[PDB]
Amino acid sequence: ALLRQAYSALFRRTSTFALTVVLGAVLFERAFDQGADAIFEHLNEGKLWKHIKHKYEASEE
Amino acid sequence: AAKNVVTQFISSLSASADVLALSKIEIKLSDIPEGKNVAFKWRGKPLFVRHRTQAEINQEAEVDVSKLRDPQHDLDRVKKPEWVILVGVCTHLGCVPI
Amino acid sequence: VHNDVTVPDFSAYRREDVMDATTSSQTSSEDRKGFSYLVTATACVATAY
Amino acid sequence: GELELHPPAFPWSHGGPLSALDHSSVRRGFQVYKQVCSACHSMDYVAFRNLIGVTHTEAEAKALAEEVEVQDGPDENGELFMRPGKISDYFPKPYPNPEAARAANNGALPPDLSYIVNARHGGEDYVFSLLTGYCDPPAGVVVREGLHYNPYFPGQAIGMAPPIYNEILEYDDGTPATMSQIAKDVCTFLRWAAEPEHDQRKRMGLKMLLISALLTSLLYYMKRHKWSVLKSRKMAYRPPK
Amino acid sequence: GRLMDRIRKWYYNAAGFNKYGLMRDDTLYEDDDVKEALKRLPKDLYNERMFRIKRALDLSLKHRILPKEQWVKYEEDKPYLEPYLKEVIRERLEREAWNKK
Amino acid sequence: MAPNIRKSHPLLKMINNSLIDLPAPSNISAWWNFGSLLAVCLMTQILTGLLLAMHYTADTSLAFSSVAHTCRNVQYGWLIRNLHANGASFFFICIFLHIGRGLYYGSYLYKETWNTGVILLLTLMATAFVGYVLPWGQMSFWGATVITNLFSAIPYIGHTLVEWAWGGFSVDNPTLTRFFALHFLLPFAIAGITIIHLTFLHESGSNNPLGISSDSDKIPFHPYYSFKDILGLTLMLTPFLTLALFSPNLLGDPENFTPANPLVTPPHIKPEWYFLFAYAILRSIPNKLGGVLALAASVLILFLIPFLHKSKQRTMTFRPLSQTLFWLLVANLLILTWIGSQPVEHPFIIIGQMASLSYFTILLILFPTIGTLENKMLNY
Amino acid sequence: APNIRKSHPLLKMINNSLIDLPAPSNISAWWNFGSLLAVCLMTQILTGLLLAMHYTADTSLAFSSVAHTCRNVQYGWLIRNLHANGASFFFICIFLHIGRGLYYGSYL
Amino acid sequence: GIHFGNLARVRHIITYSLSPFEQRAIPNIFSDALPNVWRRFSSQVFKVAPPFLGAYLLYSWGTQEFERLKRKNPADYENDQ
Ligand code: HEC
Ligand code: HEM
Ligand code: HEM
Ligand code: HEM
Ligand code: HEM
Ligand SMILES: CC(/C=C/[C@@]1(C)[C@H](C)CCC(=O)[C@@H]1C)=C\Cc1c(O)c(Cl)c(C)c(C=O)c1O
Ligand SMILES: CC(/C=C/[C@@]1(C)[C@H](C)CCC(=O)[C@@H]1C)=C\Cc1c(O)c(Cl)c(C)c(C=O)c1O
Ligand SMILES: CC(/C=C/[C@@]1(C)[C@H](C)CCC(=O)[C@@H]1C)=C\Cc1c(O)c(Cl)c(C)c(C=O)c1O
Ligand SMILES: CCCCCCCCO[C@@H]1O[C@H](CO)[C@@H](O)[C@H](O)[C@H]1O
Ligand code: FES
Repeated sequence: ALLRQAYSALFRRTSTFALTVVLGAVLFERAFDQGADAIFEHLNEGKLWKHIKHKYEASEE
Repeated sequence: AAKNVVTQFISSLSASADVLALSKIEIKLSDIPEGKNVAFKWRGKPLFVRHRTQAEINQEAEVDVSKLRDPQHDLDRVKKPEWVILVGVCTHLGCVPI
Repeated sequence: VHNDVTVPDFSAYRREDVMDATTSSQTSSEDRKGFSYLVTATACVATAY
Repeated sequence: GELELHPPAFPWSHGGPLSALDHSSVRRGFQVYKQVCSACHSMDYVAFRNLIGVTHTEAEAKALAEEVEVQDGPDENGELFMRPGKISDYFPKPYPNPEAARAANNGALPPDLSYIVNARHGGEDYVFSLLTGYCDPPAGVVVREGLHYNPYFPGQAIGMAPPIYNEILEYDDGTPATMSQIAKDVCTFLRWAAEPEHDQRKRMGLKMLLISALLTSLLYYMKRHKWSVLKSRKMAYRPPK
Repeated sequence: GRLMDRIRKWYYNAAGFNKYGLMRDDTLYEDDDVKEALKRLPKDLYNERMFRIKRALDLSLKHRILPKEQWVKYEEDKPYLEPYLKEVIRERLEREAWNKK
Repeated sequence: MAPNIRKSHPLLKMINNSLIDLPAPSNISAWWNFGSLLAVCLMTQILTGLLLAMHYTADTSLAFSSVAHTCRNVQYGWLIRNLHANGASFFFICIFLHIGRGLYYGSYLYKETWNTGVILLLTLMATAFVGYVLPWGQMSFWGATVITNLFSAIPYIGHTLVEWAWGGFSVDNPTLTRFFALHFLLPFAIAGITIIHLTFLHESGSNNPLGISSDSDKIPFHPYYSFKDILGLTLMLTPFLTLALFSPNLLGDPENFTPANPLVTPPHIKPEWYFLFAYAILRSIPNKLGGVLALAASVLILFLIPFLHKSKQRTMTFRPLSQTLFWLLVANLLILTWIGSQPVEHPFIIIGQMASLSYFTILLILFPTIGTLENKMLNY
Repeated sequence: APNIRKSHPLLKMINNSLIDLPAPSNISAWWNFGSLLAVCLMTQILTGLLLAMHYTADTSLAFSSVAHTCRNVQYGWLIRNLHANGASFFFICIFLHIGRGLYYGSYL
Repeated sequence: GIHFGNLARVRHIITYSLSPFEQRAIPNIFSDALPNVWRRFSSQVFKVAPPFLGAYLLYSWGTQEFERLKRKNPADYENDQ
């Protein structure tokens, strides 16, 4: 039972609660960032400079 | 002492000494063709110089000088009936009449 | 007299786990709180971000 | 007297709340401005460095700026002197001051195009319709000499003769330079110019919705959670007898 | 002609304070006279008026009302404060006039 | 002595005695969340404001380009500029609902809390106005010209009062620098008075929807209303950000993208949306002084509300006639705003004078009348 | 009630912190710096604004704006002075205010 | 200062409440919540809506009528030569 496992280990002690929020926020960030950027770039295929880029970037001369 | 110190501070807002009190401006009546109005930068706010056609010079002189907010006849407002000169500033709250 | 006084029925509002008058509410506590505290822990994480 | 034709609504690739600008179309837009409009239109708030990573490579940008002569100084004898452009220079003003700009356009003042799409109702939809909308004046309408008829311009008499015509230039990327193809591109540019953030501003807007969604929820629960105590509350009036 | 009656009874149901179980008098805004009047209410009439109110507030926090059955009825509304208040306002006008003399 | 260090400490006893142990009616509706939102705006405005002030340059020959630079160059400057400008709008939206609530629920019976409120409103207005002038665009200028010109309607000391205002004999640099000074300053005076607003409040306590004493049922501000306000925050914040991030200029006039021209007044010159309704009234009275007076009164009339209360009940919850009149009034303002955004031509001109006449009657004559009437229908 | 000096939420403050305030009957002149310090603050702030209304925060214009503020702004020169010297008298005063505290153990 | 203890005089009122951890956050969403959301909507929509719907018309009218006055009336140039 995670709810109990979590409560007992993370949420009970107001000090471990904080460590969870920090440790969590860190993970949440790194992932939420990729995901969104990934969703955004996909929604705009071939329009961003990230895409066009290869045509002039060390390709000529 | 008080009155005097306020006197000073309060006039610290008035116009400085560098703010002028300048001259005039010449304009060739050959740049302003008949049937047109033109704007010249002058003494801060706009300045109009209008070459009126007689098609207009009639309307302006044919009106109830008694039914005017400010009663004046087109004749004693301008000298040459073809050239009306005025300060382009609405008398209400200062915008420039189109 | 205070003998005729009784606590009305909160079944209309009780959580599923503490609805039965004959089961130790104590077993499901750890969860009931873990869930509510998890919502708060997240809000904190979402805001922290 | 106070009649006007309003432009329609074209489906720009960057119209969507989540749609970025087509950086390919902006690179072209730039070319159009650089080889056609920059002849009378200034773009004081954009600079060669701004093109870097958006539409051009650092090499390109730098060379693009060295193609221009820039006044600098003073030197050791307090003398001004020409020099080649640096990526840190702003796009070149085609006239030293409005007075002279009018002086070579029949007294007409070609506005700086930096913030244009936001200074005119219709934005790119307007600018476009106006570029492609030149035509003959209808029965009864006489256009003053030196002016041109455009129904899309307020007053219908515009001081800019139609700037673009088929093949007037050549997109070095191999895109058929038809007239609307150009207009369409240069307008896409005038947007990027009036607000470079555009793309990032929308990527953020995305992140904002997700977190906003998630968070409003979490807190709605927490608010209900606490309040329950009061929501379920029951009271009775038992006066003594 | 039962017009005024017809109207009053209409306005009464229109107001809707009865949906909370409040008497027309439980809604009076507490200015100076009303405050005095209330202090002159007999213990029980005051304790009932209190519950009615504490109950209406609880309804309002919950965003509910009483089940149609329990709604006060235009003719069963006891104007429990009306007579006290009128005396308070009459005692007051006397003072006011007497101090100008 | 005092056991906890929450009730004794000369400071925490304040954070605690005015937002944590504060007695709040248990039934205040969402219409009471605007107080905090207004408060939050103030802090957000002030913050984003400073950030901007650190890149602005109060000088005609440099104002416009400084703001432009602030956006195109300053990291995240563009975002800060947006937030500051759109906060100004959400600030006004919030303040308008904050007021309506007061009006509809007779909170104005709390005279001092109310009067300081009105003072707040006027101050926020003056602030938002001069802010709007700093970027020195076309509206910026012509706005500066018309509003300072308003004193010109005051006989004698009038034409002079305009001289200070400008610092010269026509809007120019001095006006722009003493405006930046003024803008920088006022917000704080706002924050200051806000403290008093809230202090007078505290003497009595909050009002509540039914308008009957809630002493029989108070609750600690925290966690009841602190949580409720956090939520109320994340709600206003969503469209504020949806707006500022997805459609930046939706709410704002575009004339301000054109550097001020002392010689040309744009033909489509309107004020920022939140002032339209007044602009509408000003354009009604076809006389210099009348229009000015009507304008002044269009806001100053708020000071009279407390005195035009005839109902024997406090709120409109149980007053169906006042309600209709109240909502008829709202739609009434909603119209003036539309009118303010249209040219001075028929049918507008006539519709205009109407809505204005309508505005002042619903407030000075109707309300107090229907109020008395209602008292009789209850048999009072 | 009774007096409107002790009840009013505001005047009860002007009165309760500077008019009915309990003061030792033997405080010396070394106690007058509190108010002088206060007075400075208001004077500094006031003269400051007056100046901010003519200053221009920009390298290519800061120096000449102050210079203009003096030579052109009516009484600008006086205001500039007062502001600059107030900065000094403010420090003088704050220094004596501190010593006093040190010498009389007010730091307790 | 402190207002918890002075407020008012109350007698004979019992109130029972349950911890938040024993009950549901948003209970009876269907049987209770929505029914009242509707209950409320109904009672109020006729005091509010009317005047808005009213101003709406006046908006649509004055708008379309300002447009009509832009168009030309043939009867002006049906005599011209
Ligand atoms: C010969 C100089 C010249 C060239 C080349 C030119 N324009 Fe212009 N443009 C003008 C003039 C002159 C005006 C001013 C018209 C007026 O106000 O009478 C103008 C105005 C404009 C306006 C709208 C002004 C308004 O008031 O709405 C836009 C938009 C514009 N030009 C875009 C362009 C674009 C895009 C191109 C390049 C594809 C271009 N112009 C090339 C001269 C030119
Ligand atoms: C800087 C502007 C303002 C801020 C930040 C502000 C803040 C507050 C706060 C936080 C509250 C308490 C919570 C609430 O009931 O909303 C409040 C209450 C109140 N404010 Fe304001 N206010 C502002 C402007 C005004 C204005 C313009 C008015 C008057 C037209 C006003 C009238 C009131 C009144 C009457 C109360 C008591 C509300 C009640 O009956 O519960 N306020 N204000
Ligand atoms: C009462 C809170 C505030 C309000 C209502 C407010 C409002 C405004 C408005 C309406 C503008 C014009 C925005 C635009 O459309 O460009 C503005 C701009 C500005 N404000 Fe404020 N402001 C507030 C506080 C502050 C403060 C205290 C500062 C700085 C400490 C500040 C500094 C500025 C600056 C520098 C600008 C001009 C440049 C720009 O527009 O980005 N503001 N303000
Ligand atoms: C903005 C700066 C300051 C202002 C305007 C200010 C003002 C005041 C005022 C008005 C008083 C009451 C009258 C008096 O006894 O002088 C006071 C008292 C006092 N101040 Fe300051 N003060 C300032 C800075 C300081 C500093 C820098 C210190 C500490 C290093 C200090 C220490 C004290 C103490 C200890 C008292 C109690 C004096 C006593 O024992 O009677 N003050 N201050
Ligand atoms: C804590 C009180 C204040 C102190 C200690 C103070 C001190 C100073 C100092 C040392 C200078 C340089 C003076 C010089 O030219 O030698 C100065 C200048 C200036 N201060 Fe302040 N100031 C205060 C408040 C203010 C405020 C709040 C404003 C305006 C609202 C202001 C505006 C200025 C300006 C514009 C200058 C620069 C131009 C000049 O020197 O005249 N000051 N201030
Ligand atoms: C400004 C504010 C709350 C602000 C914050 C900042 C808290 C201090 C901490 C958590 C938050 O984020 C709130 C928005 C509340 C204003 C405020 C008041 O002053 C008072 Cl007297 C009352 C009765 C209410 C009732 O709702 C209120 O909202
Ligand atoms: C709405 C209004 C004035 C409002 C004030 C003057 C209140 C009457 C008092 C408190 C204030 O400070 C407001 C700014 C004036 C109308 C008004 C404007 O606002 C603006 Cl920006 C402009 C450009 C015009 C042009 O004609 C205008 O007529
Ligand atoms: C700042 C000030 C007084 C200021 C003025 C401004 C009065 C408000 C009105 C008349 C004046 O001119 C004073 C200088 C007093 C400071 C001040 C204090 O705060 C306190 Cl707690 C004490 C005990 C003293 C004792 O002497 C004191 O002087
Ligand atoms: C309450 C709503 C909060 C929304 C938080 C979203 C944080 C914005 O995130 C931003 O995204 C950009 C592009 O992905 C990055 O370049 C920025 O560095 C990053 O801060
Ligand atoms: S009509 Fe008001 S300034 Fe001209």
